[PDB]
Amino acid sequence: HLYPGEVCPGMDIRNNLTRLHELENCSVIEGHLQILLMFKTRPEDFRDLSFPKLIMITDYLLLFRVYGLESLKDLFPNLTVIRGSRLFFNYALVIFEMVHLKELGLYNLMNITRGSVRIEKNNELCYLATIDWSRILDSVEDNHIVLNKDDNEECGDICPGTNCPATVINGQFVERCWTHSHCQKVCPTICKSHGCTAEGLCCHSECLGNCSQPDDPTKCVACRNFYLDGRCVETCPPPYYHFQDWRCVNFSFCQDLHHKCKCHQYVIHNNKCIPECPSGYTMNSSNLLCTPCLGKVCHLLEGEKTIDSVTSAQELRGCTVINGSLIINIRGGNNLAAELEANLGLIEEISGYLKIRRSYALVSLSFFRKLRLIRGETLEIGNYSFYALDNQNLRQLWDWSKHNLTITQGKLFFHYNPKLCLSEIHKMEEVSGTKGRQERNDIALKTNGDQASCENELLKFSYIRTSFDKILLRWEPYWPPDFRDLLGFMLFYKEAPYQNVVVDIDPPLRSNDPKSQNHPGWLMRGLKPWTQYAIFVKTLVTFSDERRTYGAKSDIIYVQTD
Amino acid sequence: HLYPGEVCPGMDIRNNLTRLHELENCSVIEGHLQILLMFKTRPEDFRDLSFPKLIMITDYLLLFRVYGLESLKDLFPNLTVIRGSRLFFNYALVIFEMVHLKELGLYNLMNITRGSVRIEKNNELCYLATIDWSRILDSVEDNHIVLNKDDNEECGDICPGTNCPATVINGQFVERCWTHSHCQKVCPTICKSHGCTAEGLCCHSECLGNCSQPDDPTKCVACRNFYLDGRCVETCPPPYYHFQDWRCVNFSFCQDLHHKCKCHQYVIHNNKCIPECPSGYTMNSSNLLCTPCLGKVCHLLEGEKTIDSVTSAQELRGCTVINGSLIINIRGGNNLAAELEANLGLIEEISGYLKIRRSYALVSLSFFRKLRLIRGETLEIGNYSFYALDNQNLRQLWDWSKHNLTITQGKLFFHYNPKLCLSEIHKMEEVSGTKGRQERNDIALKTNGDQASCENELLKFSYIRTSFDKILLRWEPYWPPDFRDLLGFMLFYKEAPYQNVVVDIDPPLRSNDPKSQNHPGWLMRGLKPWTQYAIFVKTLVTFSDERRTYGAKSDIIYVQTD
Amino acid sequence: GIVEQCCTSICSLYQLENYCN
Amino acid sequence: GIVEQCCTSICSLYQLENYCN
Amino acid sequence: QILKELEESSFRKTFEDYLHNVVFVPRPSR
Amino acid sequence: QILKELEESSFRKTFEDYLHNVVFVPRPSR
Amino acid sequence: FVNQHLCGSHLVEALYLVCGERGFFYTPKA
Amino acid sequence: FVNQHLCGSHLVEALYLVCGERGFFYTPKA
Ligand SMILES: *[C@@H]1O[C@H](CO)[C@@H](O[C@@H]2O[C@H](CO)[C@@H](O[C@@H]3O[C@H](CO)[C@@H](O)[C@H](O)[C@@H]3O)[C@H](O)[C@H]2NC(C)=O)[C@H](O)[C@H]1NC(C)=O
Ligand SMILES: *[C@@H]1O[C@H](CO)[C@@H](O[C@@H]2O[C@H](CO)[C@@H](O[C@@H]3O[C@H](CO)[C@@H](O)[C@H](O)[C@@H]3O)[C@H](O)[C@H]2NC(C)=O)[C@H](O)[C@H]1NC(C)=O
Ligand SMILES: *[C@@H]1O[C@H](CO[C@@H]2O[C@@H](C)[C@@H](O)[C@@H](O)[C@@H]2O)[C@@H](O[C@@H]2O[C@H](CO)[C@@H](O)[C@H](O)[C@H]2NC(C)=O)[C@H](O)[C@H]1NC(C)=O
Ligand SMILES: *[C@@H]1O[C@H](CO[C@@H]2O[C@@H](C)[C@@H](O)[C@@H](O)[C@@H]2O)[C@@H](O[C@@H]2O[C@H](CO)[C@@H](O)[C@H](O)[C@H]2NC(C)=O)[C@H](O)[C@H]1NC(C)=O
Ligand SMILES: *[C@@H]1O[C@H](CO[C@@H]2O[C@@H](C)[C@@H](O)[C@@H](O)[C@@H]2O)[C@@H](O[C@@H]2O[C@H](CO)[C@@H](O)[C@H](O)[C@H]2NC(C)=O)[C@H](O)[C@H]1NC(C)=O
Ligand SMILES: *[C@@H]1O[C@H](CO[C@@H]2O[C@@H](C)[C@@H](O)[C@@H](O)[C@@H]2O)[C@@H](O[C@@H]2O[C@H](CO)[C@@H](O)[C@H](O)[C@H]2NC(C)=O)[C@H](O)[C@H]1NC(C)=O
Ligand SMILES: *[C@@H]1O[C@H](CO)[C@@H](O[C@@H]2O[C@H](CO)[C@@H](O)[C@H](O)[C@H]2NC(C)=O)[C@H](O)[C@H]1NC(C)=O
Ligand SMILES: *[C@@H]1O[C@H](CO)[C@@H](O[C@@H]2O[C@H](CO)[C@@H](O)[C@H](O)[C@H]2NC(C)=O)[C@H](O)[C@H]1NC(C)=O
Ligand SMILES: *[C@@H]1O[C@H](CO[C@@H]2O[C@@H](C)[C@@H](O)[C@@H](O)[C@@H]2O)[C@@H](O)[C@H](O)[C@H]1NC(C)=O
Ligand SMILES: *[C@@H]1O[C@H](CO[C@@H]2O[C@@H](C)[C@@H](O)[C@@H](O)[C@@H]2O)[C@@H](O)[C@H](O)[C@H]1NC(C)=O
Ligand SMILES: *[C@@H]1O[C@H](CO)[C@@H](O)[C@H](O)[C@H]1NC(C)=O
Ligand SMILES: *[C@@H]1O[C@H](CO)[C@@H](O)[C@H](O)[C@H]1NC(C)=O
Repeated sequence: HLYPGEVCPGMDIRNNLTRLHELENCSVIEGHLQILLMFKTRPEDFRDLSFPKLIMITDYLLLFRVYGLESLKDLFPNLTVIRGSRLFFNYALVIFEMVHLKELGLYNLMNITRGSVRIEKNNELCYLATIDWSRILDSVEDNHIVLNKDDNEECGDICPGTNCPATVINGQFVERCWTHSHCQKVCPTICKSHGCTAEGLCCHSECLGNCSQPDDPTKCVACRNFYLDGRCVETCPPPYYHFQDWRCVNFSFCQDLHHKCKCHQYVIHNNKCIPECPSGYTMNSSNLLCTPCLGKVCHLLEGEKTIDSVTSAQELRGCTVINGSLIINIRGGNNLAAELEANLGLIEEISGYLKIRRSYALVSLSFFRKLRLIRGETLEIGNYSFYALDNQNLRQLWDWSKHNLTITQGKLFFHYNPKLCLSEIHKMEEVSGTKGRQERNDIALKTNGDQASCENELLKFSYIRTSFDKILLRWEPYWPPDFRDLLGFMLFYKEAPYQNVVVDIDPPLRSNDPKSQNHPGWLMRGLKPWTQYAIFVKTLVTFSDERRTYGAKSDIIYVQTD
Repeated sequence: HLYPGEVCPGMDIRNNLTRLHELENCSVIEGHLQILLMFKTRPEDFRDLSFPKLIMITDYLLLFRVYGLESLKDLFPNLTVIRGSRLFFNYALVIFEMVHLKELGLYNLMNITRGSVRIEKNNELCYLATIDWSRILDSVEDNHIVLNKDDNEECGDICPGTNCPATVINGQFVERCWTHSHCQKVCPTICKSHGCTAEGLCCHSECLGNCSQPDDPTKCVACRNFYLDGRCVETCPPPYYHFQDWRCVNFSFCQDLHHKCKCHQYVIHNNKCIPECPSGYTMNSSNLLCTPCLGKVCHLLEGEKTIDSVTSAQELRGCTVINGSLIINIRGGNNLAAELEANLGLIEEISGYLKIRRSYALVSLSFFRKLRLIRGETLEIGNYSFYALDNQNLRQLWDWSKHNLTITQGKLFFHYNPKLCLSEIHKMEEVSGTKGRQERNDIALKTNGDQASCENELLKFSYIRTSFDKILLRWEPYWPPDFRDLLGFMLFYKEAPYQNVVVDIDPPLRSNDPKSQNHPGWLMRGLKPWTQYAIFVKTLVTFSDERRTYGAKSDIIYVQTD
Repeated sequence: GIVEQCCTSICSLYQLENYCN
Repeated sequence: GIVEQCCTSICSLYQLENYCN
Repeated sequence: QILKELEESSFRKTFEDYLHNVVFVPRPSR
Repeated sequence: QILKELEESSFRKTFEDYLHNVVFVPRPSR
Repeated sequence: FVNQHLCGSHLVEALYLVCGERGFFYTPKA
Repeated sequence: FVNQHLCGSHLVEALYLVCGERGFFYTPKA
């Protein structure tokens, strides 16, 4: 009970529905399911075709260019939970390029654990606005929906009356349904994790989404964490072992799994049947236990791997030594950084080089946690052990307080890094200790960090004069070592009722400094009474090709008028 | 007569007026005159000081930081003509940083032949708007006037009545004078070259500016071209020889000039006493004649010369072989190109490299006329035989129809060349024949030519539909080899009553091309009747790091409405 | 991969015959 | 030249003593 | 300013790439 | 757009340089 | 036979026209 | 004595304060 069917690990079906009868009886498929590329199908090829047995899928689900199909309500009436270990560009549901697919009817779907949903190029699909993803998913901001029949606003995706919850989200009540028949089920604000029953009572604390009886671990529908023999359990009691984050197996099971590659031979650690041990650990001929020892090399294919998503990431989960090179390239739009961090470089070494190209949303590099050493035994072409280009939000590389970096060979290469100011670049040169290598134009001295004044120098206001209609500031006249390079004073002002954060001024005559009576100012007229303003001033100076004198800026301050 | 004084070749006076009595008697100074750096002078040190004898100066005149002096009307009441062979950053008159200098009174100045006038940092000088430079100079657009007492508008620089010509130039009549006494003399519109006399009759056809009697070569004031013994002459009759573009000398003169370096030893060619012979020529022990022979190396100092003006240029006048390297660097603002052309590279070879850095107004390189060969035996650092950077108007390098180029070693290096499209760059690679050398980022593939769509591809309009209020164009759907790279259609339209020369359109669905019914269009509404318009369309596509498919543009066309 | 052969280069019928069985 | 010594570097009194006679 | 959409188009292109890259080689094994 | 004035300031600076470069070494001959 | 660079549904239709019958299996290991 | 980078009229005044008397001649050849 709770799963009368079988496992039937994931296999994918092509070109006709003949192999689909291999996947009839099974209750929960381990792995993934893809149905793709069936052109010669008919709508009649699905009315005699249904699978209520399938309830939960571990990893992901994909639909791609199968003709004649218009719905999914018959094929998968009872699919409920997607866990999403192996993802698909941080998705698990791929609804894509499906000609004639006009509805889904996936009402029994309740929770998708990890991943997102991408829907594209499906010019028949409607009923899409009636789908509250936030009930089913957490990060609704990673769901991409375009090129659909809804995108030319035609479909009256309604239900006859009350039933379907009309929930305000953005402007007004959004009726929530799947078909014109099937509503979207809403559990109350207390049965949220484990799900609710029909009348709305909470399920058992080990249920998930649906339960056949309220508060019963023997009468759930889907387990929250783990399954053991009619009871969803919080953990494995001995002598049982966790396997693939959903069940408890005995020693004999995962034991005899090892004996079949004679491919993922398995071992046991931390009461969990696992593929491999991390570093410092050992096999066991007795029981395949990760016993510690003295002294993990994830040797790539061709010493090189493009990394672009979680699907790229989890191949490097738990690695310690990378015998190759890495190309980080996320044409993205969404910060993967936490999920990026959670399966990345608990490492120190890279044998080859490192390359970061054209990635958009990488604001940092701190997800590299333990990284210390770059061997660089195979360089980037042009003799580089490191690279950067076109990183529209990258500001911090690391905090160099505790983070260290050791680089053997190669050079640095920075271009078009518009929020990466040169200060941390020279700091990275310093901590790297390879400052005697970089030639001219290894650093783009015109594009790096050219969207915020950064570096060191600070303006300080000497005198402040206010009125109801007058503002006069006085500040120390800064002069760079070439006093001709000063061009003028960039002043930035606005009002601010919060504190949560344009005129120009010619420089005065330097001429001396025993008594340089040259404290510059600007009179403001555009004042409102009793009104909080926000003003800060920046130094606008001449660019020079050499190590340019960085120029100053002032603090953002706050002034309230009469 | 015409020059009763002497020559007294140019020497410059410093720190007190003691050496000034060396330059009393002389009528026309050959060379240049600089007066500079006399702090401890008084205004009384000039009332007992005058030199009416000086009339014409060959090369240039410079005034720089001498105190106590307020005028020039007594020092040089009769200076009249500046010829300007050796110039000073394309100037011959340097009025600069003169404390207490409040007027000039240079009424007897009539024509400045070659060069310009720069006035700066003279916070006492006025009477400046009353000076028509176009009477005295040709290129008035090369005269830089700033930081003066006129720049804080105070001086009433007037004359009591009529006298001084009140000439409209820009808005109204500009009274023309030097002092409150001395008007600015205007000759009529027929005596313009040689000058006029007091009543306004034309002078002789060999006079210049002033003449003591109307139409008399024996009673001029200053020669137009050449001087010979009371008569300004068009040329030297035999046995006389031209010398420094102003006189005629016998064989004995320039003969005995050679005998004094035992520094510019002289020779004779083309009836002109000259410094040296050009290539293929020979000395003569008999008469120092440039006789032709079989088989000119201007060997630099340190193989290197910054070139920035005509003063830099004329050191390389007439050279044929440059045993060094050249750095072209004109922070400019004015096209020197014709004067640049007229004394430059009648050459073929450069032993070292070539470098062009940060020059502004160099639109071309065609002033390099005969240039063929770059040896490059000493490279630019980073292994380059060539360079470019920051050339805000450089578009054409050459016409490769007849112009050739041979490069031995080194590489090319292009950055920030915003009107230099890559087509001619690859053509220069082709003609150079050194295409198998340039690495990645030897060409900045993001900044070069990024201010005008250039390269090859051309849109063509198929169908045109008009009305009094409707404009519909049809044109051939271009598709780059990646059809996903097409993003949309940039359309540029405006009206044009002359013919002397903004909306966007999504791409349609490609899907095939037996019958690709995808001719794109745009309907216009903003039409005036009977009205000539000007429309052209550009292809807005995706950038790629590789050899990008260049994208197309349309012709500028002309459409008149109903 | 795919765009390395049918987009970067141009595939042949014989190259895609490997993508027949 | 001049800015090579008094602007690029900083001149000394002894360096400018060469610019005394 | 609006260049994030300009990269977002390429994001769509990369997504188009990856699925085809899945479809392409399970067949040539010879 | 208005960067020609930004170079024009440096043009003024270069002109300031050249005259000083004339003034500087006619004196050290030793 | 076209001699042209291909992506997207153009490449999909080209692949379908080449394959026809079975075309492509999914046994990398089993 | 200042320890500072110098240009312009600052450098002019510094040169004048150093030189005082004669300071600088103009005989490169004669
Ligand atoms: C769908 O069901 C899950 C089952 O609990 C709901 O909770 C989510 O559970 C996962 C797994 O326990 C949590 O992920 C974990 O995050 C921690 C860091 O906080 C990480 O260390 C673990 O390795 C694991 O990845 C997740 O945070 C948790 N989310 C919430 C909001 O509790 C999930 O909420 C259900 N979905 C919906 C829409 O209700
Ligand atoms: C000031 O006097 C001169 C004397 O003729 C006036 O004419 C200018 O004369 C010079 C020298 O003859 C001309 O320059 C020449 O240009 C040719 C190219 O056209 C070049 O091959 C020669 O080597 C020489 O450089 C100049 O063109 C000529 N200008 C005019 C307008 O005739 C001059 O006009 C007088 N200035 C004023 C303001 O009247
Ligand atoms: C789906 O299940 C039916 C039901 O039989 C069950 O599954 C079998 C694999 C076996 O374990 C039975 O003991 C179960 O009760 C399968 O139909 C049976 O197929 C077998 C051959 O495999 C045949 O000998 C039986 O007579 C069939 N019984 C019935 C009632 O039809 C079917 O094969 C299963 N499909 C798949 C793909 O596994
Ligand atoms: C150790 O576990 C094995 C396997 O467990 C079976 O498969 C799991 C996925 C789960 O469904 C368990 O409930 C299953 O028992 C046991 O081998 C099976 O034992 C059952 C006994 O009811 C028997 O019906 C099956 O035929 C057995 N499988 C095979 C392939 O013969 C085994 O009994 C367990 N041993 C102990 C001591 O618990
Ligand atoms: C400027 O000219 C006067 C006038 O004398 C003429 O120039 C002389 C150089 C000489 O060539 C005379 O024959 C000319 O008549 C110079 O005053 C004369 O100076 C000389 C000494 O050089 C002296 O013997 C005469 O007596 C002076 N005559 C008079 C009338 O003063 C003066 O020296 C010339 N200045 C310069 C710098 O050459
Ligand atoms: C050849 O020319 C020389 C030099 O000419 C003199 O200098 C010129 C710049 C110009 O001013 C001419 O008028 C000059 O004559 C002659 O040498 C001079 O001749 C004059 C004759 O009147 C005499 O007074 C000078 O003292 C001479 N110069 C010297 C230094 O003694 C020479 O006579 C000319 N020979 C012929 C044949 O014409
Ligand atoms: C990059 O640097 C390496 C290191 O010097 C250069 O590779 C050497 O090339 C020479 C001859 O080509 C060999 O004898 C060495 O064994 C090479 N060393 C290594 C470590 O490869 C290479 O030429 C340089 N490339 C560029 C473009 O500068
Ligand atoms: C530029 O290229 C030249 C040519 O190879 C390099 O100079 C050589 O350096 C080696 C050892 O340093 C010498 O043995 C050769 O004699 C040099 N040849 C010449 C022509 O100078 C130089 O190292 C290269 N520089 C860079 C920055 O790449
Ligand atoms: C990496 O950095 C760790 C922290 O550095 C410590 O704190 C900073 C402020 C410095 O004072 C540094 O010298 C200290 O050691 C170290 O614990 C660790 O040893 C470092 N590892 C390497 C290889 O340098
Ligand atoms: C330089 O170029 C001159 C003109 O080139 C001629 O015309 C063009 C259209 C080509 O057909 C070219 O091959 C012709 O020679 C030549 O007269 C001259 O020989 C060239 N000099 C060198 C060194 O190549
Ligand atoms: C279904 O597809 C497989 C493989 O493509 C093939 O062997 C079988 O003949 C097909 N069946 C039908 C009915 O087309
Ligand atoms: C004028 O200057 C020269 C050289 O600088 C010097 O010989 C002479 O004594 C000075 N005369 C006066 C009065 O300062």
